[PDB]
Amino acid sequence: ELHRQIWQIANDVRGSVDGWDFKQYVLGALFYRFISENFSSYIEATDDIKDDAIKTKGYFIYPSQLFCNVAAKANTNDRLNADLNSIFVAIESSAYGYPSEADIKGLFADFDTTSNRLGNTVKDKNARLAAVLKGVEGLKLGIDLFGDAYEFLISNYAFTPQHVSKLIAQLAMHGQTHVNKIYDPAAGSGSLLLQAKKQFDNHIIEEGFFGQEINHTTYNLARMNMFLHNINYDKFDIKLGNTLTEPHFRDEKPFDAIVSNPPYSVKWIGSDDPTLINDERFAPAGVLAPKSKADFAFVLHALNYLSAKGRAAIVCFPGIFYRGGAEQKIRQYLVDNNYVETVISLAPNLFFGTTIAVNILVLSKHKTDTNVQFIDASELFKKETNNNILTDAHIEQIMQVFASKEDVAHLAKSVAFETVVANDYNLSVSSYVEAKDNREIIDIAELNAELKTTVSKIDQLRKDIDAIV
Amino acid sequence: ELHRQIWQIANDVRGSVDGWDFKQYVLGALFYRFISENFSSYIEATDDIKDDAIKTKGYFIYPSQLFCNVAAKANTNDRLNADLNSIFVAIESSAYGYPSEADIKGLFADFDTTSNRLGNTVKDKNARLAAVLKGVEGLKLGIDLFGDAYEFLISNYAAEFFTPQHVSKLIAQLAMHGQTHVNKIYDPAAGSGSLLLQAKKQFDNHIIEEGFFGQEINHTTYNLARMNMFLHNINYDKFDIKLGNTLTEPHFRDEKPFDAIVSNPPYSVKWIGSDDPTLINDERFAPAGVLAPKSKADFAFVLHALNYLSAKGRAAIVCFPGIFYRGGAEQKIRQYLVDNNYVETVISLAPNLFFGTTIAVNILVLSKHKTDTNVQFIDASELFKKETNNNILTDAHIEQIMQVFASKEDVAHLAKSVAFETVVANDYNLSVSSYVEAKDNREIIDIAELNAELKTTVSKIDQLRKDIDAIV
Amino acid sequence: DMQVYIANLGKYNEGELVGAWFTFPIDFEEVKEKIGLNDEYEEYAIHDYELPFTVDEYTSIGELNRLWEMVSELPEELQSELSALLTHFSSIEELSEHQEDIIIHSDCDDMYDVARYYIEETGALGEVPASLQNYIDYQAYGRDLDLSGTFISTNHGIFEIVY
Amino acid sequence: WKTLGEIGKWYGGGTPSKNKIEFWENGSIPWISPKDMGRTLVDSSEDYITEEAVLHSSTKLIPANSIAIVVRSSILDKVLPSALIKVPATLNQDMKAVIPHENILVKYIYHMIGSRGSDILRAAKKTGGSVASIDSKKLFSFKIPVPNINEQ
Repeated sequence: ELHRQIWQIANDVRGSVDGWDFKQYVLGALFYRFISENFSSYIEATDDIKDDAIKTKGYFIYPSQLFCNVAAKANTNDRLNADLNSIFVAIESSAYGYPSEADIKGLFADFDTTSNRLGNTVKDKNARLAAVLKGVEGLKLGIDLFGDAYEFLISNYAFTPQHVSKLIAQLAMHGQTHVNKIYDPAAGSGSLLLQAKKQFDNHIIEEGFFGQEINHTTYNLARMNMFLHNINYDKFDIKLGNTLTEPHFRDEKPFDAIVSNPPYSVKWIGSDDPTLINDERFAPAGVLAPKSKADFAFVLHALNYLSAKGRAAIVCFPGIFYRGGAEQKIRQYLVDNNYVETVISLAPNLFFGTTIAVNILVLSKHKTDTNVQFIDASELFKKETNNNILTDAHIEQIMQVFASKEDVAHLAKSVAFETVVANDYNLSVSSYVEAKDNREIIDIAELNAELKTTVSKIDQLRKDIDAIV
Repeated sequence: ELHRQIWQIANDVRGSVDGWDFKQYVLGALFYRFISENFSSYIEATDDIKDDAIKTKGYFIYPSQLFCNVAAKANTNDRLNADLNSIFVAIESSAYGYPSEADIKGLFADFDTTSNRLGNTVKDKNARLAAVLKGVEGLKLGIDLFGDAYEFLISNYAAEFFTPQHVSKLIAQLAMHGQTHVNKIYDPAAGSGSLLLQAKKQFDNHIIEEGFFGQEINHTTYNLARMNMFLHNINYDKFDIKLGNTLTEPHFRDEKPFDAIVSNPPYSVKWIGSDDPTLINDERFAPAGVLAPKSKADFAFVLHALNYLSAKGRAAIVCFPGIFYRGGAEQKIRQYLVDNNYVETVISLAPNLFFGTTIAVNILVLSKHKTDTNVQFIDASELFKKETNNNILTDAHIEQIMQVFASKEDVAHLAKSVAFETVVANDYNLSVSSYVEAKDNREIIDIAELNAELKTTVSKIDQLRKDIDAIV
Repeated sequence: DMQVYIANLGKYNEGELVGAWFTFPIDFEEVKEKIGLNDEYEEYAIHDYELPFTVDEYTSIGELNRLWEMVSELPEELQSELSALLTHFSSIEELSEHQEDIIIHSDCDDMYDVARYYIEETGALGEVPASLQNYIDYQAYGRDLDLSGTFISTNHGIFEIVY
Repeated sequence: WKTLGEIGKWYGGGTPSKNKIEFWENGSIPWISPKDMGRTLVDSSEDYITEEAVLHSSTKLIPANSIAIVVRSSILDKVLPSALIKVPATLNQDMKAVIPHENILVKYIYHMIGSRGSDILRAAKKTGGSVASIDSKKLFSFKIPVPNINEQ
């Protein structure tokens, strides 16, 4: 059962330290078991539950052409299980290095960098790895419900819950089967790009789900994240590092749909320590962003990499509010054309380790020609903890609002461009329609008034009788 | 104003990472800074900030006895911090061995567990040493608590025990009285013993006799607390701190039956018995009769505190207020403490007056210096329990608390001594007496009556004319 | 305080190096008698300055006195932290627009103190029960205000650029 | 349909230095705080800041017929506090003050604020989801019925 195996992970492997430290070891053993099962399944296309050391290079080049990981002859987890509980540790340290040799072609590697380790003594390390490999080995995993365990394990208590990601995907998708998708700037996890394949299992992949990300452990877990979902080798890769400093590919290409989840006010010192005034992505802004934010660098980066059907679904804290004349001319350059089209605000919290209401910007190089906001404060189904969830077809209600420019009361609507330039370029004061307004009738209140005054008066003269001194 | 500047430096050096590794930077740099002040000032008589092989370790063995090191003749804060792209890598874990081992004599091992030799990169590492220890090299005066930044680097999460100095001043001035004696001083279960710093560096020219044999669990906390006093000239030639757990290892058990001690017993001090070893039949829990349970073993510490005790010298401890007498599991314990006046006095405090408790505690002062009468000489407030920027020298109260603790000052809205048999007549008040007479008002029937009558008679015609105006 | 080494473009290689320091207000004829002339008028070679801000290499002296009058216009605690405040802004008339919009905190020294001030003494929520007295996450409150509000950490306090 | 604030030159306030001990303890000008607010007809506040504090407070001197208004810390959620301030008193930038001018009745202005409170909360409503709250802008920019001086 789904939650039963989730419960198995929630008890058995959770030992015996904080989960962020043994997380790497658990997911590495899980990933190794996955490659074991996948490679064993592939070589059957005749009873390799136990292998044979008959490695043919003219035949072993075909996984390197095809899956680009020849595991070994007989160094898989099914074959580790016999030699499980034996000397020694670093056979896995070898059996990381050997399948990661694989230079032919497009390595997508340097990758299993987890186990180092600590550990305090060598027999302790050996017993701990034996326990971890047995506990991963002692699971009931059938064959396709494998990434769901990764979805749960990454959803530890500590990350963008699945309905919000689904909302971003449906905002990214209508009327569209058009290579390519996707690019992601500052990808973080691939958990939001998971739903991209659930969309793209339907027709086909188009190009690689291109990301770039900063933190190297997050980079590795994201690469194995989109590896685990039966996603082909060829296209689907992430670049390491900042996108504000060195985005790549610059040349490749103007994109057609892009998503994001930028961090919270992470700083950057580049204005203008290099000539970022004279770049290709910050120059139509005219000014650069201050050091207390980064988000508009992402959005100008975004609209740089964008086609005629290019749309940009990005998220924000409300630091895009008005925030002054430079941020005005950001907003102005956005409303210079129909660059930004709709915005969507949500309600707090809906997010892990976070408070505030969030904002959803929709961008396109496509006519409207006005801003039609599509905003609620409730609902925003706030019953399951905490604003959770925007349920199935609750989001379809919001997408139906998004569909053709509707103007629903107690819900947002179109504004005039002349109104929003007459406004000082704000969000989302229009509309915010008037909840919980009540009034009553005179006669009930005044009859209650006069009767309670009569009760009060007879009680007052009775108190005067009770004034006994 | 100067500590505003030092405070801002303490804020800014926290960029960009926390003081777990900056522990090593601050302690090693400030340590050799103290060396280049003191030890090098011994060998000034005008030559070198840029110190060289002028130490003469054959004759400089005297600070290798007294300062307990010849630290670095050729590896100074100037002779290690210059450049980029040198050879070699490794200058911060292992092989400053001649100050770290330093067996001759009085060595006090795990003395230099911060930065000796290793080491990760070529001069990203050693130019990190160069640039960062040069930016710390010039952090001038702008010296008693010149590691106020270190009193804030250990207080980085503290903005669990990290020595609230007003409470520390309260214990040190409540170590008084009956104190010009020998020894000076003992401390069991010390932790960050800067309470010992304002207990003895304040009393330095007053009386200074013996070493401060604290005992804590966390080894890094142990070592930082050891060198903490030594940062600002509290000598660690022999005056030292022992490591371990205090009940499994109450060393020194032989030296001695102590006279004057203080402590702050923390939480996370519980332990399981009851007792499986011969602490079932030891010197202190067999007088207890019933023994310390798995959780409330705080009450063992006072049993430890009477184990190290004499009649003249008095002992100040504290406990979080889970002691009324805690039922029959601790009643006889309490009864043992009122078998005689083993406990002398108790004092209450105010929540918070700590770091986020927000509970009071109970100060228990123990001497076998009896009258005999039960003491409830407590005062919750005030004790202006806001912060440390009003009533900073005295609380307007430490002399008043001192006088109440001196001799039996029985002031109302404050509790006084009761009979020794009253605590066994009552069911061991700790502390319900006295809590005298807050917010008890009384007024005149006529004044409260006629004014209400007048304002009603205003209100009646207001109601009538309101009904007039309620017409459309 | 606020003095410039400005002479001269004649002998462009800082030949005819004259005119040591000029505190404000600064006159053409005062500096001209300080330096003479370079047989023509090519002077105020901006090369060095004790100023609390950033100035340009060819700024005219009337603009320099203009900048100084804007400095002297501002309060002295803001004159001490012009370097920090101008990071958010770009000019001084720009700063003179929102010079009313600065919240000064000598009382608050970190973000924690900002949270404790705006909660406790401001009374932004009213009830502080003793069961709830400790239980106000000043850290997360400061994180959320740091996300929303423009804050600047300085020496003399914390300056909040509220609009 | 007089647009807001146009009836009389309403004020902003001004924040002193609390470290000025001469300008914080002595004197008798009532220093008005939003915790002094929430009441009604507060001629004098609890705080008694200095009369010479106007050297280093940048406040506004008020007559005996002023009204007060807050822009922080409780509105964006509720109805705005208001009090009739009646002495020469001073106030910071945490809140503002209105004096009307001659086209009015200051009690009618006061209760025009309090009356339209359910909608003048909405008028310049969000202007930031912080402790920072309702601006001056659409607190200046709404048409209210203001009759002639015979009808207030």
